[PDB]
Amino acid sequence: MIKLGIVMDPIANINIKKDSSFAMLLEAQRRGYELHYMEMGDLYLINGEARAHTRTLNVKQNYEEWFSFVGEQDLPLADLDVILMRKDPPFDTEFIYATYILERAEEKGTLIVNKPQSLRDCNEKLFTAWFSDLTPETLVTRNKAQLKAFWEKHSDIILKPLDASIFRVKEGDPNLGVIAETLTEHGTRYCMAQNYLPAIKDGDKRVLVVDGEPVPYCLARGGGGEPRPLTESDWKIARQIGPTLKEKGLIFVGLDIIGDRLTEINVTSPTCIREIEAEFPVSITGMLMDAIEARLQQQ
Repeated sequence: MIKLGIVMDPIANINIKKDSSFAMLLEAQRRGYELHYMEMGDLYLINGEARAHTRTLNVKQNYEEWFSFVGEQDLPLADLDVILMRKDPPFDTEFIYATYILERAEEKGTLIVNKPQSLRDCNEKLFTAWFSDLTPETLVTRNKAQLKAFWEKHSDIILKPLDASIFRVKEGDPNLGVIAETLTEHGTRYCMAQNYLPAIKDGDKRVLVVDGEPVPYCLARGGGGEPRPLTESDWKIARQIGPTLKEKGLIFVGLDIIGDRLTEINVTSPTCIREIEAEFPVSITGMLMDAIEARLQQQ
């Protein structure tokens, strides 16, 4: 049938209660796919060939034993029909080099759920530089003198590292200096600066997109988790980003919407699946897998 691999962080350590990857696995299993489990380190490249040491995976909703290995083989990634890259950030050289490996398989027919080139191209933070009109005032620099001006120009702003650890730098803030100095490491690393949107008060909204189609229910993070229907402005945004997602082969994405402003695009390991699923008649995992099987046919 379909032989789907997954590349992820130790299954031994996920929490099956909130883990979105695991939600996928349950769904593919239910559909009668054969599952192959890999880790960064199982990925190898021998003379131009992507190969891996996989384990055959059986997952089950069981807190005492959610997974089990039922086989193990070394093979060509090109044997798998689809591989889900579900590695948690940060985006390091290690992730980038892995995308080169996943990409050799792809050239030999495997489908990579998020396309490898696409993962290099779309920084989680910097992709938003291509969606100017939908995001907040954003500055990306190494110069303290620029952060400071930005701050003078906006009074209240968000400071963050490109690779949460967000600094809210308000009027009266005695520390911009040290922050700049800290985040850019004495001006040798780039850092992002952004004006603050008090709208996060109303919650930090996480919206999912499956092959360009926004899931109609989102997750707000404004004190606790609270799913809800997409606002008229959620459609609007997702609606505008969507086409680019589909064509860049970014088949499963998370959007971080703060108010009516797009703050970030999660292309690596977007989550929040189980949260919405509990509360609404929606199978996000089923959409995804629907999207996979169909891509699988076209190509």
